[PDB]
Amino acid sequence: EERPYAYVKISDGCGSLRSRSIEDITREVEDLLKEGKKEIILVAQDTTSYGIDLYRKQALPDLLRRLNSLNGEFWIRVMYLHPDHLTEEIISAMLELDKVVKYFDVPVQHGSDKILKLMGRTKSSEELKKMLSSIRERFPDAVLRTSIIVGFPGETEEDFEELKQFVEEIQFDKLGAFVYSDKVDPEMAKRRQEELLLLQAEISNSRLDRFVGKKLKFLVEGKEGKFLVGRTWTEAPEVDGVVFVRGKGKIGDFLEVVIKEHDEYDMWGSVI
Repeated sequence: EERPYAYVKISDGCGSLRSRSIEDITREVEDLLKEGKKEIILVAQDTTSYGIDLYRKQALPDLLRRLNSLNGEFWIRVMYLHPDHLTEEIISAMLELDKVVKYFDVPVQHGSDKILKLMGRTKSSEELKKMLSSIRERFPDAVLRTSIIVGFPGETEEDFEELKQFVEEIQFDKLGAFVYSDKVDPEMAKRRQEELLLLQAEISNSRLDRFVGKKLKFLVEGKEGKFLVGRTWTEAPEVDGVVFVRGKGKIGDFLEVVIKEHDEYDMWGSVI
């Protein structure tokens, strides 16, 4: 197709966890770069679990290093990270490798230790926060993307309160809020959902502000009249926002753009 990006399934297990070899995934990506792809998106149920069944260890670091060394200017984006398995080896590799975009897709589900334990999550809110802050400390512009579930059976005003300061302390760039489904009523669950989103809107906008008037790499994906449509490294395809830039360019090309304004998580800028 004419899309400048491609999804690469590094494993399809969880069914039994089955990882493809580093060499097989590498050859697939090489072929993709040969056909002009500029963004490689690594996917799986849990990308941080890659290699466990084949190399007897989390080989995501090794995989990224191999892909990073492939020839050319392109992006490597990882998605579906599981916080309980996001090791320092992975974080460091992602922050170290120049072609890996500092985009961290890690849904934490909640911020209350009580609810987290009830959901089966291992790491505690304090640990999650230390991990996330650690990333931001090494790379201030790091995009942190997560998903939250409000309305979980047993969620009390106290739990939701802990969640709010949790999201306030981390300052995620992107965060989705969903309501539980199959001990808590849906009435207050709605207020909590809109409150979480209401609070996050502030945070998401604040994060986007520090990008205004700044130079970012832009991947062209389409052309609509006098506008170029595409994404800056901070945006995954389809699930995030879009960037509108006025200027000349062809699909699949990397351009330098300066964001002038944003709205509803979408951005508007110009080619520089």
